[PDB]
Amino acid sequence: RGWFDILDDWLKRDRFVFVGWSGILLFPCAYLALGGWLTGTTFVTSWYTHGLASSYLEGCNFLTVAVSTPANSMGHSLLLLWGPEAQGDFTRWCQLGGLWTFIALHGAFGLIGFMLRQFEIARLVGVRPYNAIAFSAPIAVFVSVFLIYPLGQSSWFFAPSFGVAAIFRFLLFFQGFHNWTLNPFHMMGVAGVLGGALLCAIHGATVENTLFQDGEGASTFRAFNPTQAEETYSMVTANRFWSQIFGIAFSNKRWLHFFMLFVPVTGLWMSAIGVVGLALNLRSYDFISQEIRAAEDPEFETFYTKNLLLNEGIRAWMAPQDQPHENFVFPEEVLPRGNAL
Amino acid sequence: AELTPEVLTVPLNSEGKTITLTEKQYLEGKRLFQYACASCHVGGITKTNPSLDLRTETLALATPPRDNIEGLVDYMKNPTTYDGEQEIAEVHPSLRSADIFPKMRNLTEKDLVAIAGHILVEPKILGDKWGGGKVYY
Amino acid sequence: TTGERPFSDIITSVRYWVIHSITIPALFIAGWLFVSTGLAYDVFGTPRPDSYYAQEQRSIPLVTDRFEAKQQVETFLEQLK
Amino acid sequence: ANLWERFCNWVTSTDNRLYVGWFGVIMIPTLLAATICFVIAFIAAPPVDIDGIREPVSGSLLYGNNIITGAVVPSSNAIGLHFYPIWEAASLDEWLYNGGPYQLIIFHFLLGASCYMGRQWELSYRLGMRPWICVAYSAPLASAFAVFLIYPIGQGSFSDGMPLGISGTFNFMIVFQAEHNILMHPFHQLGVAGVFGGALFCAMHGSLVTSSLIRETTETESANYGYKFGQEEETYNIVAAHGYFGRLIFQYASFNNSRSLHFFLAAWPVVGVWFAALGISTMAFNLNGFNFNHSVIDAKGNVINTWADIINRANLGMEVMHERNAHNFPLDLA
Amino acid sequence: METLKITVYIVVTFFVLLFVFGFLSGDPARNPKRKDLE
Amino acid sequence: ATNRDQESSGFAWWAGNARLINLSGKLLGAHVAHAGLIVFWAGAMTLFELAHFIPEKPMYEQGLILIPHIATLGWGVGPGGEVVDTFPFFVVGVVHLISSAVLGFGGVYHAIRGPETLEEYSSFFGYDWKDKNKMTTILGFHLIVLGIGALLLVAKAMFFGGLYDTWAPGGGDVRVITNPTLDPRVIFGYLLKSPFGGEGWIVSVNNLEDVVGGHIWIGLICIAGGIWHILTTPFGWARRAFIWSGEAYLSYSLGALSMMGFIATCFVWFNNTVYPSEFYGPTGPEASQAQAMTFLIRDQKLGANVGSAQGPTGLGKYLMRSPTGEIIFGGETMRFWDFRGPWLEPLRGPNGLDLNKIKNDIQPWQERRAAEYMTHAPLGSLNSVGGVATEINSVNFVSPRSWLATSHFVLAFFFLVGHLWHAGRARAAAAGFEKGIDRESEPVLSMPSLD
Ligand code: CLA
Ligand code: CLA
Ligand code: CLA
Ligand code: CLA
Ligand code: CLA
Ligand code: CLA
Ligand SMILES: CC1=C(/C=C/C(C)=C/C=C/C(C)=C/C=C/C=C(C)/C=C/C=C(C)/C=C/C2=C(C)CCCC2(C)C)C(C)(C)CCC1
Ligand SMILES: CC1=C(/C=C/C(C)=C/C=C/C(C)=C/C=C/C=C(C)/C=C/C=C(C)/C=C/C2=C(C)CCCC2(C)C)C(C)(C)CCC1
Ligand SMILES: CC1=C(/C=C/C(C)=C/C=C/C(C)=C/C=C/C=C(C)/C=C/C=C(C)/C=C/C2=C(C)CCCC2(C)C)C(C)(C)CCC1
Ligand SMILES: CCCCCCCCCCCCO[C@@H]1O[C@H](CO)[C@@H](O[C@H]2O[C@H](CO)[C@@H](O)[C@H](O)[C@H]2O)[C@H](O)[C@H]1O
Ligand SMILES: [Ca+2]
Ligand SMILES: [Cl-]
Ligand SMILES: [Cl-]
Ligand SMILES: [Cl-]
Ligand SMILES: [Fe+2]
Repeated sequence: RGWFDILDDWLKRDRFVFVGWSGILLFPCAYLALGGWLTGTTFVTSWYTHGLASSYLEGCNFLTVAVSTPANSMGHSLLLLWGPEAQGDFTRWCQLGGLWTFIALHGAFGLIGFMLRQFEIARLVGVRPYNAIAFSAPIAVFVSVFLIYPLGQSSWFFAPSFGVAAIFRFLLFFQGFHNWTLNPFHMMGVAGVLGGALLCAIHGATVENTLFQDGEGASTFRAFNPTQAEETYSMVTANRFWSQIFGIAFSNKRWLHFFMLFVPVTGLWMSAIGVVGLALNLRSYDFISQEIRAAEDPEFETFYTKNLLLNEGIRAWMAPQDQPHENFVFPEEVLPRGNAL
Repeated sequence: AELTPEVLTVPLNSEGKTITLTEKQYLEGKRLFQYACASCHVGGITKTNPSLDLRTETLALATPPRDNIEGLVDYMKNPTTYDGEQEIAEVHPSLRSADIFPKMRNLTEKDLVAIAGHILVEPKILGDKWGGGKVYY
Repeated sequence: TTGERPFSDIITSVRYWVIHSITIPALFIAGWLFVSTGLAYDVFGTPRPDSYYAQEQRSIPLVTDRFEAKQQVETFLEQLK
Repeated sequence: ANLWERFCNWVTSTDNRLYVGWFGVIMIPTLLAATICFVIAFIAAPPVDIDGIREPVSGSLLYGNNIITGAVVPSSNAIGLHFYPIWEAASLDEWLYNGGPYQLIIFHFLLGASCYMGRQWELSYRLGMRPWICVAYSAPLASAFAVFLIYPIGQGSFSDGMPLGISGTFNFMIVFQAEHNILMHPFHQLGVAGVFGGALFCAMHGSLVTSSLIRETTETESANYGYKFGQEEETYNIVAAHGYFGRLIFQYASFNNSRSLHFFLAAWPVVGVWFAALGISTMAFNLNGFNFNHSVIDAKGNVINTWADIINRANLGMEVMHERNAHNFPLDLA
Repeated sequence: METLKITVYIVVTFFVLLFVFGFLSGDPARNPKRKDLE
Repeated sequence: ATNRDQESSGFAWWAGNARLINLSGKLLGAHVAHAGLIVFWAGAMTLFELAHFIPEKPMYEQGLILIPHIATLGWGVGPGGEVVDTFPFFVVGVVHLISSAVLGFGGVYHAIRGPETLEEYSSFFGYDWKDKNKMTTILGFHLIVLGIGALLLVAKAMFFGGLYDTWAPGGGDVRVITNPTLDPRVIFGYLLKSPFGGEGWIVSVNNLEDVVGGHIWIGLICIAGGIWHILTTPFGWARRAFIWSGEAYLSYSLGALSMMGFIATCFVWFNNTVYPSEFYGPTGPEASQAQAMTFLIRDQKLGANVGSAQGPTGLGKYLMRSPTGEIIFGGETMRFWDFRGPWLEPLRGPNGLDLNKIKNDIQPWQERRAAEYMTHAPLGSLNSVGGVATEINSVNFVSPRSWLATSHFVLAFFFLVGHLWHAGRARAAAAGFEKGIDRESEPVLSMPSLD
């Protein structure tokens, strides 16, 4: 019972907001990431890094504000406030995009903090740490998309900017330049997210519609006691229903809930692997057989070649404004266009 | 950058005389242009015939010249084909065809001047965006 | 419960509102003035509507040098005369 | 009992391995027809003139496609919304050139899936269950309707319905973004909240229940064996689970009521996806995403781009390139 | 084609009639609990 | 406070109106007060539109959806749909607004002052949901009311000014209908048309004679049906087919309204007869067609032979054949060749678009109309920026057809969902397991295993 243990005592008190040892990492970093995003989106421009307005102060709305990435010329600079670029100047630092690295880095350590929180509380309460384990998927996604992906590319500039419309742009960029929808890792991601959503929906609805009548009320929520021992719905009836409707059905509850962990978590991990590939332009962009055929045979058309024409449009029409450091000037006559449009 | 008196100074006629529009006149011009013209001429193009735009160079090579206030006011009264050869009031909004183009009915001489001024000033602000079409969005 | 006073109690108490009917409007007004005085522009280096371009300029002041970026932005700002 | 009575008793019998029912009476042949036509077409259909400009697109495996590129191709623009069954064609060869398989498949399937929903109601009724699983199913169903029926109605042609294939789907999505800016549409954004949120909540529920499983097994066996089918006792400690989650955030952000919790799990993704469906279904009549193109302007009047304008540039690339020989006039009006 | 059309028309009518007459055949009563729902 | 908490009623606050199911007086109150809400919005919205209304601007440039409805009935407009007098709009608005005060009065009274149940007060006004007789009688009354309404439309059309006829010879104008279509072959003929392209079911009604005659028929059918339902009680097969309870009836009507909503969505999207384009703006088909017409005209003025111009694909650049041979506008608008409109029909001959007529007979008013409709296509953003998604801000416009179609699809969908909800619930409640499964009597436990 020395100072370390007294401190431990205090950190682990059962208060409205649990603190813990992990709270020392988590709360300042989460607070700085949130506050940094709100500060940036409220007051801070993107004129000198992107040639964009990005704040409420400049006239943007909720959908168009962002804390934007730094200029491409910053490369992968940590862009510390006291670093060789800003040199201690807070204003210049804002103008150079310091808030982007501020938010991403404090954010990353905040996510570490939060997962540590999940472990810490699970250990204190006596449960298995499967919540934290599940949280590894958010981590994989954040680290692959916001850190590894730009690190593979020329600079932080091509990371996603923190904003609604900015993220939408990130998506369209990935379609145009990476053909990301063609990527089997993205596809596994989609299957995990949509499958997760499906499981959420179907499990909730099934439990709600195989409830035992445990009260007299027509509003049936009150007919449950948290301390009760009995299942509140019929697993046997659920099983027969889905067996006769869909052919197969869960019969093991433990398996059901593990599966609910497994599907979305795995999906997100796969999507992460794909983005790690896109960090190097290691894309699933093309099918070589497709291209050999199409190149030789001008009547051969599939939705794959159709989509590449779309991608070509995206790149040519978006690059000059989306990549201002390149100083692209694409004369009218070279822009790809179909008839009339 | 500001919307200065210099930006708002445009050719009144063909003989080198200019006129300086107020900011109120500029706002009136944008409003009236949106009111009566933008359905076809949004951004300085022409949706029902993209071959003719509202660029100042284009209006200058028109017959009679349309790159000044008097030209544009006259056009809004008695519009012609680009070579001046046909009067096209019957298919293009004008005071002369206010009966079949009813949004033209409440437009005053003052209004026509404001619209004209908008057509002349806006390219001074937007450059190639004006009359540029989607390439320049 | 974890020992703190219920929020229901606090926000429906008279004292709470004696305090916060002062403190909340004060903060709100402070933020307001932070904008209206124009201090926000100067703290965060955000362009006013007339400071994105010089009068006849149409080239974005993009930062192109990592280590002399600060001096670049400063030169850009001077260019607005 | 007479023959019809016996037959009714069988159809609605609770003891069939797969429930039939009256909705099933329509569901089974229509789903079978849609399935058979879909498989045959996907393997062996010749190229289809989707955009009605005599520019046939190859969808089947035998004609140069793999699993990722292949598709049953939407019917010809020349057909528009006309009903094009097999007996309207002069021949199967014409039928195939004009994308007849697509109409046969999507109509049989839309009917069959509707009857699937109904059938979910029916079996719930026969088993003495509560009725609303079918309401949850209505969300994916509504979406299917949105992309196979409603969007074609609004745009005037089944040629703009979503293609039955993976790459075809991506094609649909990109053209949709070009013309409706769906990303900037709040109903699509709610749909994303719906499936991202559904995924989150799936992982969360799965992991909280898994985290609070009551010890019933040894370390050398699967913990799943600690649950037995039909046991009356719950298999996890929800008080412990709630203690955990409530401490993770704060107490009153957490559910102590399993019914309330599961109702949440059903409601969030179902409502979100309802809005996704309605988003597609209303962009069907060209009420599009927010347009903030050139919304910010400086004191002189120079355009100051935002991220929305960059989005606009990408959309422009999509727009100008899509269906490159199909437009002769400057506005793509449908 | 005319034979195919007639065939499909007959088939569809057959199943539709099955659906309708089926649901007319005392369906509320086909549940586990209260059967007297007339 | 009878039945006003979960304990006594069984229903939580968020399902509170379920507490009204067997309280006929209070339920009456809720219904009348709601009717007042509807009438209130009609009147208030009308006055709002009228205050915001510039007569020399098209209605569809001004975000109007009610004034167009009034104008279609022939009130306030002259040739071409030009507003010649706004006063009738003012009247419709004011009188609805005043009426809503009456309805709200009655509703508030019955809801929180009057007899909570009506059965002990009045055998005429009281009712039991299970009383099939009384139910069909109330149904009957209301059917008589509906029929009377349809006949009001007939009377407007035939004896009190007529209707706005976009198809009127010499140009759209208000016209008195003197020879409504009575022939049942035609009237129900509409009902037996396919809903697919070039057919369009009842949505395809394209002349006012058919509309008026249709409402004559519907009015007689509703009045006769109403009397029928007053004087009879449900037959046995009906008794055995339906669930007889408040929630069940609600579910039936929800299904009906969902259907009606979808139908109206299509009506306002395609039909330009009872939704005149003069007031509602061009349909999507209409505007696409109009673009083709516009550039045919431009190019032909420049000296182009539009009949022989071969487009890039090999199909006519301006003109091509439909799959059955009719001459139609080329380009993507080939999908819209079933379109028919007063400005295009003079160019149409027995085999479709007529090349001679196209070369020699196109009038300036046709060019104008094509240009107008082409440049007011029903495309626009949620913040009402007109045009395709890539268009720049400038034009404040979303077509009333878009607003109406989208709104009513959303409402029809959610009303379908409500029908599933309340139908399923009504089944479960009537059978008696709406609150869950009886643990001691779990049906599945008494069934043989599937395997
Ligand atoms: C535990 C919470 C926490 C964590 C993990 C971080 C982490 C970070 N901060 Mg943040 N920050 C925090 C809280 C935290 N911060 C708080 C509470 C504030 C308000 C004051 C800030 C305000 C802030 C600003 C303004 C900035 C950061 C930045 C950073 C990043 C660079 C930090 C660095 O290089 O430190 C270096 C120092 C250490 C790693 C300390 C270790 C010291 C060792 C262990 C002991 C030896 C010390 C020795 C005796 C001293 C001798 C000195 C002598 C040589 C003169 C890093 C991601 C920068 C950034 O994000 O740029 C984009 C940045 O500009 N932080
Ligand atoms: C169209 C909307 C609508 C209408 C017409 C009703 C009507 C009704 N509700 Mg329902 N309700 C609604 C929406 C509506 N509700 C919504 C959205 C919810 C969720 C919040 C509920 C949740 C709910 C619950 C939980 C309960 C009801 C109950 C009732 C009934 C009794 C009300 C009462 O006694 O309170 C008394 C209220 C007051 C004394 C306050 C004043 C109320 C009046 C009506 C305001 C009048 C304002 C108006 C402008 C005055 C115009 C005057 C002018 C014409 C001269 C009544 C028939 C109760 C019931 O069923 O009882 C059996 C009940 O327990 N409602
Ligand atoms: C004529 C149409 C109609 C009528 C009379 C009823 C009547 C009833 N419904 Mg049903 N229902 C309907 C249509 C209808 N419903 C539709 C279209 C749906 C699909 C969503 C439903 C889905 C539904 C469910 C899931 C449930 C009911 C229930 C009920 C009962 C209780 C209602 C209540 O008190 O809610 C109180 C009202 C509220 C709590 C307000 C809800 C707030 C809405 C969702 C906001 C909508 C947004 C608004 C339109 C726009 C934004 C405005 C905002 C910015 C201010 C009552 C018998 C309950 C029941 O089963 O009882 C047996 C029940 O659980 N209904
Ligand atoms: C049939 C319904 C309907 C339709 C088609 C319209 C259409 C229109 N209105 Mg009107 N109006 C309506 C009802 C309707 N309104 C109602 C109920 C009110 C009272 C609120 C008004 C009061 C009103 C005013 C004061 C004005 C208009 C205006 C307009 C025009 C511009 C619309 C706009 O920009 O919306 C913007 C779009 C939105 C705000 C989006 C709404 C999205 C909703 C909330 C989604 C809800 C979904 C569902 C209901 C929720 C269910 C929940 C689920 C869980 C079950 C347009 C023609 C304007 C005009 O131009 O006048 C000439 C105008 O100034 N309207
Ligand atoms: C619309 C549905 C409706 C229904 C079914 C009822 C039914 C009832 N009302 Mg209520 N009430 C209503 C609407 C309704 N009212 C409205 C709109 C108001 C505001 C005026 C009221 C204000 C009101 C009061 C103050 C009282 C009642 C009372 C009653 C009860 C006695 C009725 C009677 O004997 O009158 C006898 C019938 C007549 C004298 C014939 C009426 C002639 C009508 C009005 C001519 C117009 C007919 C035409 C179809 C109207 C179309 C309107 C439409 C376009 C909206 C009965 C249960 C009484 C009660 O509950 O006592 C305990 C009572 O004191 N009502
Ligand atoms: C609000 C309108 C309304 C409502 C809710 C009712 C309700 C009822 N009617 Mg009534 N009826 C009405 C108006 C209405 N009626 C009118 C206007 C008339 C004059 C034409 C009648 C003449 C009438 C007679 C002669 C009889 C009824 C009967 C009934 C009862 C059973 C009917 C039934 O089983 O329907 C369900 C419908 C069917 C079973 C029809 C066959 C099913 C097919 C598949 C329907 C397919 C329709 C299709 C989807 C529609 C698309 C468009 C179509 C044109 C192609 C029920 C209480 C019966 C009764 O019991 O009387 C006491 C009865 O014998 N009604
Ligand atoms: C960055 C940085 C920092 C930090 C700062 C901070 C920490 C800040 C914070 C800040 C904050 C903390 C802010 C906040 C804000 C907030 C807001 C701005 C809000 C708004 C809201 C709203 C708007 C709402 C809305 C809504 C929703 C959401 C839903 C419901 C409905 C409604 C609509 C209402 C420092 C100094 C360290 C250093 C340098 C850098
Ligand atoms: C039951 C209930 C409820 C509901 C209620 C309601 C719904 C009511 C309604 C009510 C109503 C529905 C009301 C109305 C009213 C109206 C009025 C009161 C009006 C008046 C008018 C006037 C006064 C006019 C004027 C004028 C003229 C004459 C001329 C022109 C101009 C002007 C406009 C100025 C709730 C939910 C709350 C809950 C509880 C229960
Ligand atoms: C006005 C007009 C018109 C006319 C119209 C009409 C004449 C109509 C009629 C209509 C009708 C005449 C309708 C009907 C309907 C019906 C329905 C809608 C039905 C339903 C049914 C149900 C829903 C049933 C169900 C079921 C089954 C199926 C089985 C058993 C069980 C139960 C019963 C549940 C026209 C177009 C000329 C022109 C325009 C104007
Ligand atoms: C295409 C549109 C067709 C529209 C048809 C409209 C018909 C309207 C009148 C329908 C008559 C209903 O007649 C219906 O059929 C047979 C008659 O032997 C009965 O037959 C049924 O009776 C009992 C009812 O519990 C069932 O358990 C049993 O399986 C079956 O024999 C139904 O109980 C009866 O209600
Ligand atoms: Ca009766
Ligand atoms: Cl040019
Ligand atoms: Cl394409
Ligand atoms: Cl075209
Ligand atoms: Fe669960």
